Amino acid sequence: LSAEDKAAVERSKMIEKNLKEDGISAAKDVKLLLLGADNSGKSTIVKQMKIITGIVETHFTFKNLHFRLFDVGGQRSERKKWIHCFEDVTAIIFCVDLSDYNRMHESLMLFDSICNNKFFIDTSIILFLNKKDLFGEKIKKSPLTICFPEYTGPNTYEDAAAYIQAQFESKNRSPNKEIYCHMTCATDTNNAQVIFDAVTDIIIANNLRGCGL
Amino acid sequence: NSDLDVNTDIYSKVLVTAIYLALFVVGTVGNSVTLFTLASTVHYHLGSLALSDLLILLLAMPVELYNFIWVHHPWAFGDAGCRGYYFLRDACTYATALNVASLSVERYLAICHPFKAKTLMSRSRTKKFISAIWLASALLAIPMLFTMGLQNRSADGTHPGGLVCTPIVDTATVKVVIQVNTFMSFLFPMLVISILNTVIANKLTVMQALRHGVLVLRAVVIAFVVCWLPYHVRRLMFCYISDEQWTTFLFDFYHYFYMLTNALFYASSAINPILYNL
Amino acid sequence: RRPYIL
Amino acid sequence: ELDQLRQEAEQLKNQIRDARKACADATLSQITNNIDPVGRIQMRTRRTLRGHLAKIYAMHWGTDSRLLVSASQDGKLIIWDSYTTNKVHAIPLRSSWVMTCAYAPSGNYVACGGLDNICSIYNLKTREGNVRVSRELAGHTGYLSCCRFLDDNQIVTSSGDTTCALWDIETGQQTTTFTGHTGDVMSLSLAPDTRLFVSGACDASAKLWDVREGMCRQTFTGHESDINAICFFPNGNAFATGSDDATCRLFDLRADQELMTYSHDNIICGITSVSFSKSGRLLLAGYDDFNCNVWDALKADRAGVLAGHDNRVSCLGVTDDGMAVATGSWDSFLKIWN
Amino acid sequence: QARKLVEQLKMEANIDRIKVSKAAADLMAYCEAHAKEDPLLTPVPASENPF
Amino acid sequence: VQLVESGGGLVQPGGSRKLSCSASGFAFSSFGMHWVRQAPEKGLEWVAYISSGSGTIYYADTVKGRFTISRDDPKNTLFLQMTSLRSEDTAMYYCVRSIYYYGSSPFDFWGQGTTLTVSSDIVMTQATSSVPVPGESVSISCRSSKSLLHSNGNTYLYWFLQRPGQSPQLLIYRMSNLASGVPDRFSGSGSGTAFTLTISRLEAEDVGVYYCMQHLEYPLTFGAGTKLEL
Repeated sequence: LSAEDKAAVERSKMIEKNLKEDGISAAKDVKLLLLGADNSGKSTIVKQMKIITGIVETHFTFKNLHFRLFDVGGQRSERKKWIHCFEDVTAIIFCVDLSDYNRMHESLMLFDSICNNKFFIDTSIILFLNKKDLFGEKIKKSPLTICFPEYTGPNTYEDAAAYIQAQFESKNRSPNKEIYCHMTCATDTNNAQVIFDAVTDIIIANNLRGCGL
Repeated sequence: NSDLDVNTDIYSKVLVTAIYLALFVVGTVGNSVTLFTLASTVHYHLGSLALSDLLILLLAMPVELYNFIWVHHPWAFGDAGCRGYYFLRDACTYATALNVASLSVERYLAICHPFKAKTLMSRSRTKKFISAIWLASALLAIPMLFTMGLQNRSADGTHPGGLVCTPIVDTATVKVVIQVNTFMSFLFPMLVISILNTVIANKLTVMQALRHGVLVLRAVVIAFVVCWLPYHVRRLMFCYISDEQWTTFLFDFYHYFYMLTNALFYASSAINPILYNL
Repeated sequence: RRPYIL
Repeated sequence: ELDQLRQEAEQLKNQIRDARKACADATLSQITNNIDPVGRIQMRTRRTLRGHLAKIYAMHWGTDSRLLVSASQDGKLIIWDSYTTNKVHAIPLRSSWVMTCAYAPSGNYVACGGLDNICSIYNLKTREGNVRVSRELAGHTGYLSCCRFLDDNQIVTSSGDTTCALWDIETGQQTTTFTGHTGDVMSLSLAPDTRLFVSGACDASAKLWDVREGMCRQTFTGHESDINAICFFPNGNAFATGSDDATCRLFDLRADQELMTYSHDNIICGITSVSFSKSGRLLLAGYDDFNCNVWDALKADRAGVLAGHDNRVSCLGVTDDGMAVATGSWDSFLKIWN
Repeated sequence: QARKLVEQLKMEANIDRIKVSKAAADLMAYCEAHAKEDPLLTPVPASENPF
Repeated sequence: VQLVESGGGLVQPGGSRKLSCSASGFAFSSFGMHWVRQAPEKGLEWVAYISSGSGTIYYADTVKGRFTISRDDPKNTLFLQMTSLRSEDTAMYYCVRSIYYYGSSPFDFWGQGTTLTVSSDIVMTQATSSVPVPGESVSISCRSSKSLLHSNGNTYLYWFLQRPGQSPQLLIYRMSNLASGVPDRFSGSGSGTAFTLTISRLEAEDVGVYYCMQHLEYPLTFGAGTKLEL
């Protein structure tokens, strides 16, 4: 090696050191893929959410962890060609608006597609059923049969919510995947806690699967 | 002539033909299947444990059957062969114990501190740790290279059949070496395994299939308590009983109890692949 | 008189 | 009257079909039937480039056949010296969702792009000793799939909005827009003369575009599924495309049809990249079954297999001198073969 | 609406095409002419291979 | 890009002094740095080198043990601490930046040095110490004790020009490569141990002292200088 060759080697080693430091820093974050229908409550899931079109990335630091949410709604394209970019996400947060009887059967089909996607066979899902108060006041007049003709039973809050959750969970056909459901309103300020708890449980389950227990 | 001959029941050693062969077959099959199937970091540790169990079983079964079960005298593998046998056997025992302890620590880190584990664990790091524990196991058997060797213990000075391989030092060194081996192979790994598996089991019991997982953890502790406690006890006796304390009943016992203890120790390796795979 | 086998 | 237009379109399609069929006097298999096969081609991993901490999505060679650029989802664009494996530059990206990268023929600039819908042009040969963002070309309402330099101030991009664009870097404005594809355009291959190029899309079709005029000259439709990779034959009279149908196809621009198909019954996976050798006799196709296949372009045979990657082979390139083959994969490693 | 498609098909139909045999012969000739200059087909010795 | 040297002045023999070069306009941390001194009526002499990251430090045999080179990246400063000063240390000290990677141009920028007044190695040979010369072609020759053609194919020869009252500027690197900011009139050619700089259509501002330097191995050695004059 000449003098300049050795200098180049030292430069390469410094570059590698910087890359390793950046990787160590980045591995500490939690990556979440935020999916749902339009106007389904994605933008207000976490009130402390900070924004940091294309892919809208938001970040927030809650309970010692750094959470990154990637909203993909500007990508009005074929998901099958860029969805695999999010194969390594900790969880998918799927937002649903109960009061919108028109968007359902588009949200249900989307949930079926994401659940059965080959890249997300073992990827957990955190399901948010938002606007429970609006749905509760709306259901008094339309007994859920405008959207679900096959439904029979009380048209109150509890049974209808149970039926909607059952319809969404019936599309999971994989043992290694779990669906976490939490029903929120516009005035709920504790969604970060829900995401934190769900992510903790998902990570623990994945580590148990890795250790073989 | 009969200086070192012990008249033990033929049927009980006929039973050995039945037990040792079965354990050899079962353990070899289990470990080979585990190694082939394996070939994130769990796989490397499982392979390490499986290789340790396979090596110990294969290496020790024929020598055990020949020089310790049926052909008691004269030691047919000479001094160098005996030293190699003992060093490899002790290194394998240390390797198995350290693999179990390392796997338990890995499990604790993975489960009870998931976020730290996410970043602390890496394939290169687990490979390095496995190499380090193998090296430590090899080192811990170095002392036995000097504390054991051949000796002709015939009634007269010379006799063709009066040669056996045993410790070649007085009690002063037998005590130290056996105590060190007992601590490093049983007591320390016993404590680590028991404490960490109990803690993980408690956390998981705090919380349907998960119950099975908890059982596995508990089971492992029992194994290291059941398969490795009796064997080591024999070692202690061999050092602690004096000539004035030995008796004919004790002499026959030690042999039968040795049969049982080695059976359990071989069963440990034959069984670990099944417990960890399922 | 004691065992010789460890 | 829309019905009359539909009927006229059908008549024109039938005319084109009959014209293409009349020109099919012989097959490439018959003409090249009496040619000595290449036999078995065994290529070995002479280099392995490490440093990316995530899936590698793109990789391009420089024109010197020694420097190359790689793009990873860890937010890094790295410039490698293949001979010594040294890292020359590490470029931190503003967006980590990178799906393409390109190397200027002069070596002064690199291009990057992805789900941010912006083609970022980085200047390497600058004072101040640091690489800085020279330009951020915007105006695509969809992710960028491929980008290529015509020169130091012209760049062609393909997007997932079904459109291709030709940009002047200095101004930062599209000098031309190529439209006509019905699905997102996945690949893009410049001709040796850089007078026309070929773009393949998820509509299972490829289109030949005249760069200067801004129009489609010919359209090729043989595949059943999406075309993920396109490459020009060295002479510019043919090109090869690989689809999710587990098949590659060779198209001739003069006969305006397909010359040969490359598929095997034991291959049922997708093709992510295609490249030709310097002489055009070897066609290298990267698959998502974690290995690459080296085909006899004139006999449809599988001359060899490159099996070194533990994950999907996402990018594939051959040097301008035909000396080495670079393969990248989601395993975070690049390999050089010879 | 569909006038663009019809015009594009008209442009693509009025193209001068050659027989497939001629194009196959041209590709074969190009491959044979440059065969010796292709390192991948014909490996170069270690003294010449930069890798 | 700017390097401003400071310190210096008049000192007595056996004393000590610190020279400090302040850097602006470039990514200081990514560059290695050199101290090169020129005696009042002599040529260029390499003093010290500290690489990026402060990993590799090299000294000239005439200063080793007495000079210390250091760098403060966050303040973008380069320090040379001199102890046990002699009369031979009287010179103008220049700070030079150098970056090493495939295709780089080391020794590209020089600063305006500081005057310090106090009360084996490859030998580079310049054929002639002066050559009278506008519009004429000129050829300047340089020889080395050892062949500069390394097994990797690079010939490590550099050509610098020092005009009256100015710091040296890089003209050619690695025997053939024309530095950025230099007109194509200059050309470099040669073979191992014999190198030539051709100046075609010589003009004003091409008049000065031309130096050939070897970067094959340390210590870096210069030629006595060839002077073109009108």
